[PDB]
Amino acid sequence: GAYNEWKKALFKPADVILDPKTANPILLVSEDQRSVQRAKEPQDLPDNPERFNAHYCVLGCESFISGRHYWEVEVGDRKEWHIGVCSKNVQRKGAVKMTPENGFWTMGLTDGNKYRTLTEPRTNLKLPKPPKKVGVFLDYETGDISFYNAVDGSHIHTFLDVSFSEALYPVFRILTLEPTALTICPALE
Repeated sequence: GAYNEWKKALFKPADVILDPKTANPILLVSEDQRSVQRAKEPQDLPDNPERFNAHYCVLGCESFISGRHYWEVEVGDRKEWHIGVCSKNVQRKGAVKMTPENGFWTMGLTDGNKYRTLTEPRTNLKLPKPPKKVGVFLDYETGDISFYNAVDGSHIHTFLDVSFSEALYPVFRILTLEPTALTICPALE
């Protein structure tokens, strides 16, 4: 239907590779760099400038300054996750609040069934069908970051008409210990 036909007509499928150099030491990025899990305890890693040292986040390797791009994320039945995009120059050392003011445009799930945007004030999102796969859509020039249920195509949230002035990375955050990983669909190609 509309979602499938639209994504294919208009957005370039991004091949998102999770970047281990960015990941907080509490995260474990899979071998193929397509999945991330949250570990019990932090790994011993470099404190290189790219690495988030407080927020439990990882970025894709590739950033964008133009165009229409999408990727789909298999969240499955994981009870907590937040995903979206963030500016290249976000504060990576120390924990700043994850909001659009601070360069993050993200939504997600907390506490098993509370869907929300990471904004001030928060928008609580009523999803009586829980998504298992989420499509993330970037239109850099219009400034719209959209989230869809990637199975039934229903719209979840859009951040509308942002004037981006930095490169944008895919971002993924998982706070809790859960058996289901967060998985990037490759769609490639």
